[PDB]
Amino acid sequence: IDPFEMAVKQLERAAQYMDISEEALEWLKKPMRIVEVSVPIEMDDGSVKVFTGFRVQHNWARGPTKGGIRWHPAETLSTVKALATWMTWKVAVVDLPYGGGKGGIIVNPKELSEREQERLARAYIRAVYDVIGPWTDIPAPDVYTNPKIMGWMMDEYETIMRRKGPAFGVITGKPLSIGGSLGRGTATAQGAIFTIREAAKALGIDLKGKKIAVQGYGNAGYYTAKLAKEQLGMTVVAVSDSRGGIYNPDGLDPDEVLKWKREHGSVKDFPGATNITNEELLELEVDVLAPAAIEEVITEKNADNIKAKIVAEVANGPVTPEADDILREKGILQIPDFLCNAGGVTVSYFEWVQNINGYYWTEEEVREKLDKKMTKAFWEVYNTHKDKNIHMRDAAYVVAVSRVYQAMKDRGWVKK
Ligand SMILES: NC(=O)c1ccc[n+]([C@@H]2O[C@H](COP(=O)([O-])OP(=O)(O)OC[C@H]3O[C@@H](n4cnc5c(N)ncnc54)[C@H](OP(=O)(O)O)[C@@H]3O)[C@@H](O)[C@H]2O)c1
Repeated sequence: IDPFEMAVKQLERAAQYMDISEEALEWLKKPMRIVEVSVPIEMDDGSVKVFTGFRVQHNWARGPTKGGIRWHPAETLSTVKALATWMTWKVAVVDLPYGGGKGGIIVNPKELSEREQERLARAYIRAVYDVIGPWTDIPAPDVYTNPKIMGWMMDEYETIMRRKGPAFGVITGKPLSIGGSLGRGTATAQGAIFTIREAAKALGIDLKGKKIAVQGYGNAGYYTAKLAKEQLGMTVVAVSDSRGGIYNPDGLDPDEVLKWKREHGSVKDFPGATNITNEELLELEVDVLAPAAIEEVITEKNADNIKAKIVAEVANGPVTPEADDILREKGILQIPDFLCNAGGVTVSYFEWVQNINGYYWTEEEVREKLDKKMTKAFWEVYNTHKDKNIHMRDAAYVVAVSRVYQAMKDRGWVKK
C-alpha cells in the first residue's frame, strides 16, 4: 500500500538517473518471495493465540537474503515488503553477497512474558524454516527484538535442522556466548563515524576537535557521539532526547551524559549545558550533524537553516527529498540513510562469515574489515556523486541498483 509504493517510487526516481531496462524495473518492484504464515503459541493462561508473520525476500541475485525481524502491533505486509526492498539496496551499497530480506510478526511484545516471547520466536522459526537458512535467508534483530530472541530462534532452527549445517549462520545478532561477533552493539555508530571521517577527508576538512551535533540520544546516538569524540577527537556540542536537548560550546562527555539520562530519565537540565529545543539543535553552527531520532526530522521549514557542512543521517530516512534538494543546493554534503547505518548490516555479515567459517575475529579485526568495507562503499558513492552530478542519495541508489542489475544479468534472470 503506502510504504511499498513509496519504495517503488524511490526505485523509479533512482532509475531515472541510470540506464537499466524496463523489465529490470518490473522485476525489482515485485519482491521474489512473500511468506505469510500463522504463528501459534500456547499462552501463559493456557489458551493458544495465533499471530500473523511475514517473511519477504525482495531479491537474492547477489546472494542469500538478509533482513531484520520486527515485533510491532502496527506491522503490515506493505511495511515489511518496503523494508526488504530498502534492505536490498542497503546490502548492495556496501557490496555484500546479500539480497534484501525482512521479517515481522503482528504482535505487541510489551505484554508478552519471557516464556511467551521464547515460544513466539520458536514457533516463528517453525513456520518460516522452509524459506530461511544460512545460504538462503538470514534473519537479524531489529526494533523490539534483542539478542535473546535471536538466541531462541537460532536454537529452534538448530533443533529442527538436526545440526546438519552451520546453524549459527542462519541468523545474526546472536549473543557473544553463542555464535556472537564483536562490535555488534556499536556497529551502526562505527559505520557512521567512518562515513563522517571519509566525508571530511573528501571535503578537505580535518576533524581535529571540531563541532559534531547529534539530534537523538538513543543507543545509536550515544555510541556515535562517544565514538566520534574518541576516534575523531571532535567536540560533541549538543545531544537531545525525546524531551529536550542540551548544548555546551566547550564540549560534552557522552559517558556522563548517558549516566545522567539513565539516572534522571532525560538529559534535560544537564550541568554546564543550556536547554535548547530539537529544532534549535538542528540549526546549530556545527560541522557534522547526525540525526539519531524519529524520521522526517528535517523538512522544508528548517532545511534552509541547516549550516552543518556534513550531514550523516544515521536514522532511516529522516530527511525528506525536498530537504535533500535544499541541502544539495546549499553546498552541504549529506550522507544518505542506508549509507550511514550500514555498519549494523556490515557487522552482521561479518558475524555470518564467522559463523560459517567456524573462526571468530577479534574486536580489532572486525573494526578493520568494517572500516575497509564502509570506506570503499562511501568512496564509490562519492565518486558516482562527482561523476553523474546527482545527489548523495541518488548516487547511492544508483550504485545499489547497478550492482543488483549486474547480479541479475549475470544470473540470467533478465536478458537485457
Ligand atoms: N538494519 C538493522 O539491523 C537495524 C534496523 C533498524 C534498527 N536497528 C537497530 O535496532 C534497534 C531497534 O530499534 P528500537 O526502536 O527498538 O530502538 P530505540 O527505541 O531507538 O532505542 C532507544 C530509543 O528510545 C528512545 N529512548 C531512550 N531512552 C528513553 C527513555 N528513558 N524513555 C523513553 N524513550 C527513550 C530514544 O529516543 P531519543 O533518541 O529521541 O531519546 C531512542 O531512539 C535500534 O536501536 C537500531 O539501532 C537495526
